[PDB]
Amino acid sequence: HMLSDEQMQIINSLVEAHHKTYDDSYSDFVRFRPPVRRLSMLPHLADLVSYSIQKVIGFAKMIPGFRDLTAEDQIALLKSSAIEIIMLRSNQSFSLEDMSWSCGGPDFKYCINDVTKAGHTLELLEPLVKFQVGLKKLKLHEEEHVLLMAICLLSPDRPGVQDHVRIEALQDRLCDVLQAYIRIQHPGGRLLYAKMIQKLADLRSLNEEHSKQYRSLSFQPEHSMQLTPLVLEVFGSEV
Amino acid sequence: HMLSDEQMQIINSLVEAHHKTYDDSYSDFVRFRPPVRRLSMLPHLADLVSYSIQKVIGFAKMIPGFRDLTAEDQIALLKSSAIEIIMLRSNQSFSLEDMSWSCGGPDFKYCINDVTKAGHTLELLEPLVKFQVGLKKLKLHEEEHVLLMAICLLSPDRPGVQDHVRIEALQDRLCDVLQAYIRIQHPGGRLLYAKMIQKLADLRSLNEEHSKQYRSLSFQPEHSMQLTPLVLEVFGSEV
Amino acid sequence: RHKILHRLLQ
Amino acid sequence: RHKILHRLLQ
Ligand SMILES: [C][C]([C][C][C][C+2]1234B567B89%10B%11%12%13B85%14B%1158B%12%11%15B%139%12B%1061B%12%112[C+]5%153B%14874)[C]1[C][C][C]2/C(=[C]/[C]=C3/[C][C]([O])[C][C]([O])C3=[C])[C][C][C][C@]12[C]
Ligand SMILES: [C][C]([C][C][C][C+2]1234B567B89%10B%11%12%13B85%14B%1158B%12%11%15B%139%12B%1061B%12%112[C+]5%153B%14874)[C]1[C][C][C]2/C(=[C]/[C]=C3/[C][C]([O])[C][C]([O])C3=[C])[C][C][C][C@]12[C]
Repeated sequence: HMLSDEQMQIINSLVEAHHKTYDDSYSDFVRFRPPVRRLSMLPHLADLVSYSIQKVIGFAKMIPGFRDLTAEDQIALLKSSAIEIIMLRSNQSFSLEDMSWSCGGPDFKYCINDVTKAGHTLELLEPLVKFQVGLKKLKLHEEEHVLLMAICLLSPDRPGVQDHVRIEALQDRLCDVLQAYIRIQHPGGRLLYAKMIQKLADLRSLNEEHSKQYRSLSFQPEHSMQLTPLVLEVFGSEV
Repeated sequence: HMLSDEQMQIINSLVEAHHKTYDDSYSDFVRFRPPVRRLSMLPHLADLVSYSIQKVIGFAKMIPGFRDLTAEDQIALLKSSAIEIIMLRSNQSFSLEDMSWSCGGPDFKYCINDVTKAGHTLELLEPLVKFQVGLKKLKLHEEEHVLLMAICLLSPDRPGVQDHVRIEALQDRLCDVLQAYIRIQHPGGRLLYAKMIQKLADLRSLNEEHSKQYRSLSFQPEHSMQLTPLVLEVFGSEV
Repeated sequence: RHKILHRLLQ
Repeated sequence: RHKILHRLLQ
């Protein structure tokens, strides 16, 4: 058995969308407020996350069907999944060798301790790193990684979504494309689809914790003033 | 004739307030988004101006009597005079030799062309530089420069001020301190006080132009997203 | 409001 | 609102 031309088109469009929104040279990192290793890493991490939100918007806009949704559903999907898409996409810079995210030089090498310097606790950081390890160990094909981000983004079970039927139909088409890809293109991937669905569940707990910790930081005007307008709009509750 | 101990105290407090809020090493400049020489200088200039607003708040809080005003009057004074205080204080880095603002290396050397790269036009830039030249040529004593910033900040003729009587009384005390200082401490300064009052008038036209140009930039969400929360709050009209 | 989001979504 | 200003003015 094989995939249809429609399924092939979806994969090509998603891989193309990712290549357009993910820069392997990390050359834009020099434009952020520099990393400083109280809450010394906050300016750099805020600019890194703000930059990554723009990329996620860019990728989302190229997901087939996403642009056809109302502006409000697109916002609802983006607002609640952006941190999850960032966590998923960050896996491409994550290394099992040093348990850190390496984006070129040691300048842009992020460890747990650095994230602690933006105000985060081990309550988020330890499960984040365990998630990164587990996902890296899945050794996902670029096609799978890209399908997983798009599946995550198109979850109809998010607060504020209106056209739940349309979104769930878009996500299902993507899950079928994923199941068929693993089966046809991934040897030894018999248990893979299920493992990927579990990673999406893990992401909900990470999102939950991140939201709590962001709420705590953002409440203090001395730290909130260090954020960017886009971060305030996306992670903010003013929906 | 001489100054009273009260007048001496006011000058010492103002000079001390300025030394505490103005860093001659410009060492904090490396923490801003770097200068890029469309609208390439916007991130750096936004961070420079955001940093300078914090300094102006800091200086204002140490102006005798300012802290006794209501929070609302302090906001009204700060919101409409901050750009003028920035223009006045910038004169300390302005050089007649190169007609630019030199803050250490060529990294932090700002010319008219660089400000053009944050979206400004010659309508603001040419009168700004002419103001900088004229003010530098006044060869103000540190005591005079500091008195001029405090006089500017305590102008009761600003939109949104409530306790106009109190503010005008604070500013008058400062103008008397200034007039007496020039007379007693500045040789050849017979025409100086009047020249300084004219510079405050010049600042109103610069403020007027800056407000127009800021309104134009801030209306576009692609540039407004590059601003900092403090800049949006201070230069914004949401009073 | 979502001024930035709307604009980025074009 | 002036959340940042108020806080900076202490
Ligand atoms: C908890 C963190 C989230 C902080 C949100 C925050 B921090 B603070 B404040 B600051 B502002 B507010 B608070 B927290 B909340 C918002 B920022 C993590 C999440 C993914 C991590 C990461 C990703 C690396 C990359 C590199 C590369 O693969 C591209 C990819 O897209 C990507 C982002 C390394 C560092 C730490 C992270 C950003
Ligand atoms: C028109 C400009 C105002 C832009 C406001 C803007 B630009 B754009 B956007 B960007 B964001 B929004 B728009 B415009 B409006 C806000 B920024 C000028 C005003 C003073 C200039 C200056 C000062 C130098 C110093 C150095 C040193 O003496 C310390 C002193 O305090 C100081 C600031 C050199 C560069 C250009 C300036 C900042």
